[PDB]
Amino acid sequence: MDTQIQRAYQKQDGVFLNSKKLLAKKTSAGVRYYKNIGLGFKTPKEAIEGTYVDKKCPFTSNLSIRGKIIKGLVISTKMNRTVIIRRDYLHYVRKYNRYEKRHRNIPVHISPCFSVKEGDILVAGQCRPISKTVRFNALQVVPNEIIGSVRKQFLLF
Amino acid sequence: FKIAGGNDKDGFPMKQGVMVRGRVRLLLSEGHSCFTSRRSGFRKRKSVRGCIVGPDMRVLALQIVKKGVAEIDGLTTVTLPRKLGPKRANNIKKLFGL
Amino acid sequence: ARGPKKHLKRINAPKSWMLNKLGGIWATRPSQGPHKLRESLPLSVLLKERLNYALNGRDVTLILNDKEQNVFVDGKVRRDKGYPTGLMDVVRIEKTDQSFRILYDTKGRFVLKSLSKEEAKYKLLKVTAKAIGPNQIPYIVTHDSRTIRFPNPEIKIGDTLKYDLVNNKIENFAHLESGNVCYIQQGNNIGRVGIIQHIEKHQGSFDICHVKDAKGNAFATRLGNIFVLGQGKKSWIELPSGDGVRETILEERKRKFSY
Amino acid sequence: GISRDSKHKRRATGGRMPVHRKKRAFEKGRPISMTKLTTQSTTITEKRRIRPVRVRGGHLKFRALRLCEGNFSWGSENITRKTKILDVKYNATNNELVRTKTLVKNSIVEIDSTPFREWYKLHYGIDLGLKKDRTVLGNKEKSRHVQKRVKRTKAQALEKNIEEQFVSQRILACITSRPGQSGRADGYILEGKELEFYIRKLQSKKK
RNA sequence: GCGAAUGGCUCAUUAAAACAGUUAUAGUUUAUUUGAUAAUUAAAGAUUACAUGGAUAACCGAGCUAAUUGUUGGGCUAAUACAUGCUUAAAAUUCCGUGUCCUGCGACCGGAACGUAUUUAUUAGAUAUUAGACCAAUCGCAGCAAUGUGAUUGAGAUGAAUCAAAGUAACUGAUCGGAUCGAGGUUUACCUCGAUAAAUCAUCUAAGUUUCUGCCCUAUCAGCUCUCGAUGGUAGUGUAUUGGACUACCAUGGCAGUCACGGGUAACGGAGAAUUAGGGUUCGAUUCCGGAGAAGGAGCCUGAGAAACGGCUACUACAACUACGGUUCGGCAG
Ligand SMILES: [Mg+2]
Ligand SMILES: [Mg+2]
Ligand SMILES: [Mg+2]
Ligand SMILES: [Mg+2]
Ligand SMILES: [Mg+2]
Ligand SMILES: [Mg+2]
Ligand SMILES: [Mg+2]
Ligand SMILES: [Mg+2]
Ligand SMILES: [Mg+2]
Ligand SMILES: [Mg+2]
Ligand SMILES: [Mg+2]
Ligand SMILES: [Mg+2]
Ligand SMILES: [Mg+2]
Ligand SMILES: [Mg+2]
Ligand SMILES: [Mg+2]
Repeated sequence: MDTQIQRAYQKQDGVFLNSKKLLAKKTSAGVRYYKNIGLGFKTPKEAIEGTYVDKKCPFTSNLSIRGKIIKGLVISTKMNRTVIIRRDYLHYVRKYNRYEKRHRNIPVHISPCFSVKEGDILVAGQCRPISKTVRFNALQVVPNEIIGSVRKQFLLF
Repeated sequence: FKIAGGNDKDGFPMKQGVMVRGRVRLLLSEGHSCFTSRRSGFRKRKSVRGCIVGPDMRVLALQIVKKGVAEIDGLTTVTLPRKLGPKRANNIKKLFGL
Repeated sequence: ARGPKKHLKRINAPKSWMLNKLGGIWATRPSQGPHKLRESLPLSVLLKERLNYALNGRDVTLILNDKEQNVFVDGKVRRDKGYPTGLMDVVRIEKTDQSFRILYDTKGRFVLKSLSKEEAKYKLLKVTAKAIGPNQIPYIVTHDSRTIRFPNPEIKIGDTLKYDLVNNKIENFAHLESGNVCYIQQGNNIGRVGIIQHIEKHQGSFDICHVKDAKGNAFATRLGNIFVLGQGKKSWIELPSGDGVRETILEERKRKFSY
Repeated sequence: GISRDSKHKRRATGGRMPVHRKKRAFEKGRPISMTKLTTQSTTITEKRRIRPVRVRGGHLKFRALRLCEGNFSWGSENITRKTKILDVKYNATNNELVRTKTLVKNSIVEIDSTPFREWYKLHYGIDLGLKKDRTVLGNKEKSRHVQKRVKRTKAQALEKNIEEQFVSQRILACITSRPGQSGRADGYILEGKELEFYIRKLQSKKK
């Protein structure tokens, strides 16, 4: 009644079981879409016993992950199940023979399963284009503490 | 007679359908008259003479349906020996019986 | 771009063809076939510049168009100026009963190996993919773009088969595993032949492999570039330029002019 | 040339974005194809109309413009018969699509219980017509009629909502097919989770 | 019937855009090629398959205009054009008949459906990483039952699938399942090697779109994008497919001194070019590659393929003919 309607006008799964399950009145009916992107990645416990209907998830959908895999710090928590990760790298300068600092910002999609927080390191995978920016989904989240400015924070992670 | 076709004082033919006593300009696609192909979609803004007959018409062709008692030389005097006899197996027999 | 390319430039045509730089401006562009553009040798190249049976361009035009049929590729007739003869193929010159192996040098140039009516029978096939299709049936596919029906089941995807062309029959295969012999179809290391050491898969999208050989050199290349020339040390075909092993520019000198 | 190139946009940082390429043909964008219903031929004679469009590869893609009959499946039972759709209600996407009884892939509609009624009857011995005459079996109970029982006893507890539906003649179901893409209109019969829910949208919608 | 969407010229546009080096396509289309695959022609209809049907160029003949690879109009016959179409496997599976026997929706009997593809719904595909045990019930292997037995044969592919292959239900029927063509043989019953049409899977070829990283001056450019998309979520459209690419509803984000946004560039980017102790400085219109364009700009036919442009439509500015009615296969950055 909550996870289902909640504003939006319906939220099923990829494997349209449900209502039909009432046919198997004895074993386990409460099926949800289960998956495992593999690639050396554990599938979130929370992902399984959730009521969430996120088609853009890498464990609850026919969303693949291929090639490019990222690790970066998180900037913002706003946006619906989407986050911006900031990567901090050095650039070399041919002439002066030294480096300068630089940061690329990245649009990342977050399946409800893992719980966000601002200023923590995150691991993204290469998933098909989900929107103008998005092209990365979160696969493994590590909580971390930064006392204040996320901008000030710059780590060659 | 049957009004077979039209030609203007400027070589402009008629187009059954375009019912307008005058010349209109259209884009022709294959399947049209007064329009030749050459690479599908040769669509062309060709101008043609209406379907309605007018004094502006120079030449009108006619098709003789039922001739009367009268006799015209150029018409009844003819006996054309159409040259091409049947060539498809079925068309052949259709003419000789079999 | 306008549509699909359709020509090829002297300058741009692969160094594997040992081509004439001054030559002209173009070069017979391989026809879409069994082997990829870069990995192939169009007949015109094969006879004119290679064998030298042909010469001028029209020379070919005769040979492949002449109602006699002078060229055979894997037991079949071919009449296309640029049929892409690829790796591990067998080409027969009718009018002389010549039989050749389409194999790369040790320096990476397409070489023509002369075979005896014996090897001319079998051809080595590498396994592309393996899956079951229509009405419960198993299918295997070879680099040579061969599609196989009901193949022996003990065959993993990255295998190498021996093919009896005469009977379009298979016999003695051999997967790639620690301890075999191999030929590398392309790479900074092509034309080499050694013993597989071990295959470290990295799944992230690209597995690698190591190798040893005669002078026990250490070789490194991606799996896709490994072709199993044989099982357990014994190679299956005669190799060009002696054994599939290249020399230091230093070893070449000492062998030739003995420095 | 209604294109869909992402060039006429503004990169992340909303700054306008350059162009050197005229609209290129592979960015094709075909004219939308609203899809209505003939469950009201009050004007509309030609029941269903589908026009085929020449697509890329060289294939054809049939486009549904006007319809009246689609195919639907009862999840639970695994039955599927072609039926006449009735009126469209609640389109979610927008209420205007309902106002024009347009057919979106996921538009919830009504159907004729006839085929399902006909079937539920033959396989269980239960017509579903007004409750009282409930069952209709055979005179003798020795032979194969012993199965309509076995099935009927399968506590065919078809939700109190599924039951009411039949008798009313109307049946709730959502669609699962792009009319503008394949020309057809196929849907599943509404049940449990969504049924209860979509109905609510309807109860509260009118009240 | 194919080709004409290769090439050839040019750089005006164009500073994360294009490009390059990289990566993805589990988000897609690809005529021609190479390998393979098809026992069932759907219903109603209709019915010849030793094989069907109708029409038209070329041609014959009449004609128009001052005019062009303009075209009217009458008569004649062929196709791989067009149009229409014949083709018995068994078993299995599913369902039906108040059919026998028996109770297992079990067995025998009889009837019906049954290729492929299309469109949905659903069942199962046993992440062969992952050992086993006891009582009950079902299940399947012997099975009249008794009592058992056994849990085994199994598992194509990937890092991973709502993959491959498959069962049931029905939908469309505009998917396919050859009414075609040679030559060489040979006392028969025919035989041998080919052409070509065309479906699906591969394959080759190429193309879309895509990950990451990198560009010259400049703040006498500091806040930018957001009335309609600016950032994300929802549902749909639409496409070859992904996507705010477009619609609707909802949230308010997205970028920035680690220089956003804006402006200049006699700026198309590379490969490279000139001088060079080392480090640098300055160029790259210009044979390779990729991009863009064809007078400016938009629109489109056709096709496997282009917004093509040595194809078409309209506008702006033009070029050629005119009997001033009208016409042009009018675009040399070949
Ligand atoms: Mg510090
Ligand atoms: Mg022609
Ligand atoms: Mg060719
Ligand atoms: Mg991969
Ligand atoms: Mg096709
Ligand atoms: Mg970029
Ligand atoms: Mg005629
Ligand atoms: Mg039977
Ligand atoms: Mg003969
Ligand atoms: Mg969507
Ligand atoms: Mg600028
Ligand atoms: Mg420059
Ligand atoms: Mg160029
Ligand atoms: Mg490119
Ligand atoms: Mg000139």
